Amino acid sequence: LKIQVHYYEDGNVQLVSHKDVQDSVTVSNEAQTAKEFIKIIEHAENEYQTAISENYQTMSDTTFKALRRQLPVTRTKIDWNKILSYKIGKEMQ
Amino acid sequence: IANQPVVIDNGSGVIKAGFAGDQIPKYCFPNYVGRPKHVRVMAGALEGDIFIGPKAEEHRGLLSIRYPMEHGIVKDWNDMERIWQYVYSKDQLQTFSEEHPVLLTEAPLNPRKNRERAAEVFFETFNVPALFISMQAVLSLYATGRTTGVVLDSGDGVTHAVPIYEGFAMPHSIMRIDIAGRDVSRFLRLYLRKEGYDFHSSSEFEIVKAIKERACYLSINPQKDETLETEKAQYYLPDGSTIEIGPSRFRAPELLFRPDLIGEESEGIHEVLVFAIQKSDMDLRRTLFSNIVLSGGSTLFKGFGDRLLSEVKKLAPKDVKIRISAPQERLYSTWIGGSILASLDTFKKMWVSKKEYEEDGARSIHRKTF
Amino acid sequence: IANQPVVIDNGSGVIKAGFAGDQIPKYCFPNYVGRPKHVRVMAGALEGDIFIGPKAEEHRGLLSIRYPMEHGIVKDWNDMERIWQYVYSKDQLQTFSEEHPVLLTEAPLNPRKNRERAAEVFFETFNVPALFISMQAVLSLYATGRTTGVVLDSGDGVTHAVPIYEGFAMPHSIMRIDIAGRDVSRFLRLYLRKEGYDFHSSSEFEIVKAIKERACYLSINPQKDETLETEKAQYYLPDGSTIEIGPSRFRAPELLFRPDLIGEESEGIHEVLVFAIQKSDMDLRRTLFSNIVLSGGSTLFKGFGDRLLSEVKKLAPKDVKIRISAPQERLYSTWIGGSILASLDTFKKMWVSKKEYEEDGARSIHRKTF
Ligand SMILES: Nc1ncnc2c1ncn2[C@@H]1O[C@H](COP(=O)(O)OP(=O)(O)O)[C@@H](O)[C@H]1O
Ligand SMILES: Nc1ncnc2c1ncn2[C@@H]1O[C@H](COP(=O)(O)OP(=O)(O)O)[C@@H](O)[C@H]1O
Ligand SMILES: [Mg+2]
Ligand SMILES: [Mg+2]
Repeated sequence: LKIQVHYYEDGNVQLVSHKDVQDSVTVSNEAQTAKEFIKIIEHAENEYQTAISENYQTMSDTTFKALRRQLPVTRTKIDWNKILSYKIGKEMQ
Repeated sequence: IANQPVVIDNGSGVIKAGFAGDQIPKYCFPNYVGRPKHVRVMAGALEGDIFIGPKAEEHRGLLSIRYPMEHGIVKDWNDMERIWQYVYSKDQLQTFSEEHPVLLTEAPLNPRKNRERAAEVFFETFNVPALFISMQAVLSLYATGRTTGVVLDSGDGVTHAVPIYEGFAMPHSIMRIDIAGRDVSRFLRLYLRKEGYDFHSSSEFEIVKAIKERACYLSINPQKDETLETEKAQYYLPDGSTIEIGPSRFRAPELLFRPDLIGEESEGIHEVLVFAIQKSDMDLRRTLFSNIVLSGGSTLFKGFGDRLLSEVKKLAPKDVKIRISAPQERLYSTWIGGSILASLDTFKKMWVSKKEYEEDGARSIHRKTF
Repeated sequence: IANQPVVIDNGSGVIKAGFAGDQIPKYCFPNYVGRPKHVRVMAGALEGDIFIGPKAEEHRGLLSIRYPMEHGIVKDWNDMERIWQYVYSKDQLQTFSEEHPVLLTEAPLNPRKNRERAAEVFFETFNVPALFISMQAVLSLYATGRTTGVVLDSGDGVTHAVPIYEGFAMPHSIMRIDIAGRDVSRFLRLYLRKEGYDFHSSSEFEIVKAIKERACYLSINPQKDETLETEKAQYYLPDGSTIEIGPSRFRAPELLFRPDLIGEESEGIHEVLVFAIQKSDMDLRRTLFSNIVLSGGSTLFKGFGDRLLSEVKKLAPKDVKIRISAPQERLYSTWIGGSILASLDTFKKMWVSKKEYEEDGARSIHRKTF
């Protein structure tokens, strides 16, 4: 399964997603086997799309946080006067 | 340019003063003003209507005791001026106030007017070259030597858990309650009254405080010790009489962990610590739990560390290591931190200069402290 | 059933209730459960240990308050059940749950289990004939006689920007943040603490909420009023004493436009609105910018409209018309929309039967909803 999305309104974003699935079935009747096959398609694609939606939901919390945090660990905006005037304050250890 | 800065940790219970660089505060004395309440009749009696320091302790039965601070907030500013004058007198620090920068300490989440009036007093009355109103918890952590942790400072007037990350106190995770050692001693006075031993006088409140400091402990299991028969340890009063304490010995320091014993709907000390930890970032919670530093006088109760560790383990998540550090210099940890901070050359860049206060006023301390 | 249906808007702060078709909800009361915290000694004290509605306000100081909903999420379900039976009690809306269908209003983007448990409670504990769950913002747009526009509903627990086009709310363009009027009241409590006024009690939190409602405003420019020393306006507490509020008047509601003032990693309310508008296709954006409808109690701050207009203009594309509409019935607009929706005979086809819920379960109630 492959998904490719591009969106470029006053910016640029390119999602490229890929999934590989493996399953087994039993061959008894052609109509029954086809129905079982389509049920497997249903389950696989539904779980894949719901997984993509969940991955988007947990983007800001965990996935995106590995690159840049929304706020510092102190949970307050940097006091630039403080950092400029005073040293880091870790001189003692 | 000025002389070596003077560190003044002004607690609600005892003020601790000295010069920056000393290993310990050399000038510690209780934070109250004693005034004689009896009739002076003969020439040669004690001189002066204001007794502060060891002169107040020597003649303690002669004086009505007044506490200027209450819950870390100065209620009587004339008495505070008298006490800070005594800090500079010939008995303490032997120096003029116009020569030494001051590093005053203030409890977190205090009223703004308290800090403003303190700076006004220190710049106008005492004419200090410079001033720096610090916060007690971050200084205590500096004294410990660590840079990240949680300081659970429990003093005479106010107890508070402050988490610090790399030396910066996170201001949105500070937890504070006003139940502290003085509240525990008032509760002890109430229980001693319920045991027949009644104290009214402000001078006898110091006897109650001594009873708290001498014979009181925290039981690991309050309900188990509650149901058992008491031992009734006997305490010798200053006049030579004896009193049997019994159940009040351990239910008095219980107030720290259960403020509802006096009808306050406020968090306990363990709840203060755990809520300060859990209000912080999810990333820091493990290292904050692994770094807890006790401070202040009220943390010296027998069995305090084990009881707090048990409570925090009850409230904390599993698979999280908890390490409550209880250094020997708990009383003077915050002063030692102020001394360490004031020794650095960076402290020159931290204080509000006299000219800065003259040209700006309260705004200078408001930007420089935060 | 031919009997009249009842609309219930269970907000985090205030719960509106009333028979559909009325122009106003006559049975709005605060959404908390009060329990007495003092010990009853006489024979003839207040019977019952649960106090909901105007009785809880009459005996407020006697009770400890507990809020069952937080950020639009039901934390305590027993208290929610108690409140929902109180809605049917003889004090307010004297009727039976079996006789009237229920139009419940719920916050958007809530967890699945919340809707599931709400349906279970309304179908099993209450033998309700017919339940329909809706949103709070789409109803608020129904109230003001429109079908296209963006509703900025800012209540007590949660504040969300919802763009609706031709009645159907766009589920993908919903924006939601958890900072709301309750967080502003907590921030005001902290600031009042910083003026020398402690309100740690649960019943005093309601006094802090009243101070928020009656004396607060949003400054047009944040830094301008932040630097300027504001005149101290005095507020009268219930006991009769007075408190000088001061800068906390304007610093408190500023949380709405700057969530970082309490260390919340979320967007401001103006950013939420502009992102909700810009999350839709551009052809509708110019119409959405014009049709902005405020809703919920927290939008009633003195000067909220002007500051929101300034911030949205600062963020929105230039040369785009922006018009903020502020209906006078902002508190009850969601209930008015619920009444309008219930008045339609199509509502007869929108509810879920008891047999339908027994057969299918949560599948039926969730396929019936949007
Ligand atoms: N060994 C002890 N056991 C119990 N309480 C003590 C002990 N020593 C001091 N205290 C209490 O601690 C208080 C002083 O604590 P301190 O850290 O000086 O407070 P502050 O921060 O206000 O200076 C006093 O009120 C006293 O009752
Ligand atoms: N004039 C006002 N100014 C500021 N806040 C207000 C005012 N009136 C009500 N509020 C706040 O709005 C909240 C109620 O809003 P409401 O729309 O009822 O929320 P919900 O939808 O969650 O019930 C209360 O918490 C209250 O503090
Ligand atoms: Mg101290
Ligand atoms: Mg609402």
